[PDB]
Amino acid sequence: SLLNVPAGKDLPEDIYVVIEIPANADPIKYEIDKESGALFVDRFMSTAMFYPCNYGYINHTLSLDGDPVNVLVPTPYPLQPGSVTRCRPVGVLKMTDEAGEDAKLVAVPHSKLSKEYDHIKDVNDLPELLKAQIAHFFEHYKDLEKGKWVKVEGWENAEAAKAEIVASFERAKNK
Amino acid sequence: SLLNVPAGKDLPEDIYVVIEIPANADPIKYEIDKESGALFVDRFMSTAMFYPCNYGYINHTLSLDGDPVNVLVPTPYPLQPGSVTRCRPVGVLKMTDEAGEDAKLVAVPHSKLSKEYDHIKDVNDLPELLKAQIAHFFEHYKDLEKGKWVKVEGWENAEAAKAEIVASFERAKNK
Amino acid sequence: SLLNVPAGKDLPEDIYVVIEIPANADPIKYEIDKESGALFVDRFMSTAMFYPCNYGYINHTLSLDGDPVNVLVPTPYPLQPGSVTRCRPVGVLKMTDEAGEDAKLVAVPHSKLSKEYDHIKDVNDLPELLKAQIAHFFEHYKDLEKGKWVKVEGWENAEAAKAEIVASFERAKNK
Amino acid sequence: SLLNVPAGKDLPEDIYVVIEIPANADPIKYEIDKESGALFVDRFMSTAMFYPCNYGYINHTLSLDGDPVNVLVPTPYPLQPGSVTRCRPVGVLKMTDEAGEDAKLVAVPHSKLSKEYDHIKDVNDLPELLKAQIAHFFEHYKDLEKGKWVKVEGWENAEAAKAEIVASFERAKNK
Amino acid sequence: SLLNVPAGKDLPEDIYVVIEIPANADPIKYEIDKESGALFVDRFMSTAMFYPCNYGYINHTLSLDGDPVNVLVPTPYPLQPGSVTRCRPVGVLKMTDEAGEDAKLVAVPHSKLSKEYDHIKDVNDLPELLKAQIAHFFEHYKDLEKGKWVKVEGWENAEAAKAEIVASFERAKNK
Amino acid sequence: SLLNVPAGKDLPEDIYVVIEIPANADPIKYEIDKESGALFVDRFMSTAMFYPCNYGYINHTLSLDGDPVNVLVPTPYPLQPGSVTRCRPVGVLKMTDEAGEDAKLVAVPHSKLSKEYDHIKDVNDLPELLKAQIAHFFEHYKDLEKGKWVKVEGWENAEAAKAEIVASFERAKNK
Repeated sequence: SLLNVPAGKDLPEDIYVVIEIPANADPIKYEIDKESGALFVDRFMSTAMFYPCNYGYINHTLSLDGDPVNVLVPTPYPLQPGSVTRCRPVGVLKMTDEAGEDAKLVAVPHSKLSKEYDHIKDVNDLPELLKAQIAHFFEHYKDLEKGKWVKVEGWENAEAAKAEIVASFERAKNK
Repeated sequence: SLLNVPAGKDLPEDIYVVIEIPANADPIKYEIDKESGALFVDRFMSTAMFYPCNYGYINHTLSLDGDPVNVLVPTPYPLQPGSVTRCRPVGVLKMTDEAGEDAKLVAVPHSKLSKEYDHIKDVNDLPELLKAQIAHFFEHYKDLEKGKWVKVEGWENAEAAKAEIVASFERAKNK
Repeated sequence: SLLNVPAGKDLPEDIYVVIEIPANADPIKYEIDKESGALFVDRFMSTAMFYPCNYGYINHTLSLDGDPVNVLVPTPYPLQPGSVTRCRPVGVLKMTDEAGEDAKLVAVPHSKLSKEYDHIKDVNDLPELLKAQIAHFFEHYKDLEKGKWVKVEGWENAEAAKAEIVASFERAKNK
Repeated sequence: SLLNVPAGKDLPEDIYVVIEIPANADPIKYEIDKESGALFVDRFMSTAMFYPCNYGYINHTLSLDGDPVNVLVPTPYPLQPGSVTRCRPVGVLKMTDEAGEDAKLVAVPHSKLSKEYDHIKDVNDLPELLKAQIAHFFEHYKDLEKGKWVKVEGWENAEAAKAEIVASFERAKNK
Repeated sequence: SLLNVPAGKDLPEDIYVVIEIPANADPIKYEIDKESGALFVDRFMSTAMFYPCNYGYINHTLSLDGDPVNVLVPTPYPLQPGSVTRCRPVGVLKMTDEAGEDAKLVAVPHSKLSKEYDHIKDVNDLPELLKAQIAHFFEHYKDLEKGKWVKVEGWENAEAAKAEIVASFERAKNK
Repeated sequence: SLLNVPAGKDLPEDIYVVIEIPANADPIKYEIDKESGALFVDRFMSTAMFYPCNYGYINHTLSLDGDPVNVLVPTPYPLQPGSVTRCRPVGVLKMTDEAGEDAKLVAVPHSKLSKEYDHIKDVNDLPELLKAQIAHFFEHYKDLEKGKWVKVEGWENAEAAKAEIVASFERAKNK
């Protein structure tokens, strides 16, 4: 029951990300349906691009855009869809699309799971190649879709990311 | 909760297919257990064949054969097991086995998901190679199983497929 | 709902194993969270090893170590995570770690699913190469993890395995 | 070896394409070394894109960019690197990169290999999606490479492609 | 290159098999070009079947079908195309196709490579499943190919296989 | 062919590595046959381990173990067997096996191929995890092979690696 997974052990620095799409996956956009807790296909992108890292959501959050908060999680190996990963937020990729807000958080595995990300404390600590690859992916994977687009704005720090988690958690908690 | 996924947005022309087996999967027959909503292994086929396309079921349907209605869904890339795909029915592959009825519906992704199947309105619009590959797969994947077989009868149109969806939906709705 | 899957059709000789990790998977240790029925990432191992066979648990069991009873299931092809496989227990791999008991049961697909394991009645019937590969995997996959280790003790017969299933089933049934 | 392979059975209508990169390969750009007849790694691209179809060359040809003529070949399943495919040229994607000419022809498997492309006689017969995908891939796969770029001029017909095969074949012979 | 490889260390008991197609490969039939020593795509099969084991040839041999002797080789993991495996012939699958003779020998890896097949001394020692799978694959992989067919006469012993290796080896030498 | 490839552009700082085994490959140990220039299967390991990175050799070299110098090369994506990668040697893993010398150098892709390793100038610059993973893999992949063993003496610097490239290059020339 994905629907009974906690938002985190100690929000907002210690969170749980439920994986929707694994790293290196084909360009099929999936989305969690909170009514059923089932993953629905959104769209089969026409571009020849693959997901640069894992993509999931924080359960029990309500982003202003209506969906839970989405998170990009880089890992040693691709994660199983539906698995829950303990992470630590490090930044946010600010973007917009024809529909409005589309920011995505970036988080790294918690030290209990792996020791290789212990030194990534903020968005500026992530490899420059990884950040460029992620931003490029989002800017272009919808290129061949008519009436759809994505404008990538920039990166924001961990503090920005944490503000968003606590705000979205409360936005569903008290509502 | 696969069990809370609707049968469709607008039956029978607009349905939801819950994927059980992805396209190109190894010859392991899986089946949904409606008691638990969990996928159980049915049999490991001994033939060297792979699934020609995705295989799923329409939730909230009761085929006369006892199970939900099964659907074959061809896609640009293989779908994740347990994901829900919005489709449009285009035909049916009539078959029987030692146990009785074994017809399988064929449906294509809804236009909202992809624009490449918009021109496939009926079973006769599907590529002739695809239809031959699907029929051949079902006729032969159980070849090396003792006391089991499949006799493929032929293809029926979208109207036949739609009659089956509404009949099976009601057969579980009012029962 | 993995949580509603029966422990077995006829315990302890006829059981159901819910798959957590498929055969040949990368070294990411997953674990079932019985609160949510969701799979959580435990650890990303640093070794260059892969799972020699499928790894799952028997639902409705309570091993003394706190978790459900874990089972290793060898199959013709890798199983889908979350799928339920009907098996017959044939032995147990006795092991310990820094945390205590860590025995893992070994079971083969039930004859209804496949006929290739019908002649494996006990732990001594399994291929000698398979047993060595499994024991070696467990002895070494945690090698590069600080403060963690596994000491593989030896193999025990089907009778030992069956005693453990009935004991663990009752340990959760009457508690 | 791969240097004893003809440019074709009957240039320019009947050609042989030696595969260098399989369809769906990761973004590692390879280049044939004319002297060794060995495949050299040229560059690891930083974008998250995969090769939209098989990429190869016509042996015994020398295009303006100094390498043999390169050909993109669509197939049902990805081809093995180094295998030779009998094809029919159907068009060319005109482009220039930071170094000069960079045209890629497009050829389909010969009818003896598969009837599936028998109808593709010219550039306008190819699927619009595939053409969009190929152009988009070449337009952007080098986006994150400093100093590297690709200007896409557009598609040209079978006749333009056949003229390049003839000119390039003679350019390698009359040398 | 691959043309400087011996037919074997000690024909016909000790042979070398150059791999053309890996175990589990898609249904693309390849054929070695004797003059180039290059692998040519021969046909894309339309059936949904995969190669049951590694498929190769004995260099410096010429069977009746005009190609070198072909050998099927079972292994723990699929082999790389072009690699040379030291084997022991254990049998032959007698067949004829639309063109004439079409026998395939079966060889197991030599004891220096793996002890796992040391007990397989003859055709009757091979697993019944594997033999069933191989025959079924050759009986049906060309089912959807117009004008193409395969008549399977049956299995023959190691002696029959060794006689073909000797005759084919001499047929290429005394030419 | 692969025998017409230079040992390097400027030994020992600028070398070419011909790939034999891709990163993440199954435990099948291959060995280059100097006379054929063909890859021979040497042994199927029984341990459940995968190659931690690409494994190759420097053409026109002859190390003490009788084979050309072997090199481990880390890359963003696994390389194709037989492709040639321009590298920079950065260290050597000193080891001995049951037969004698068994050192493996470590080289990183040249800056023309990727900027990603430009900072790796010496052995101590490589990630500690990767080095741990490589040593652990060589220490244990032959554990289940009777009579086979590997003693790992430790890492050595770029200078030690360059001295071996020079000595091995001359040992093959002055022969």
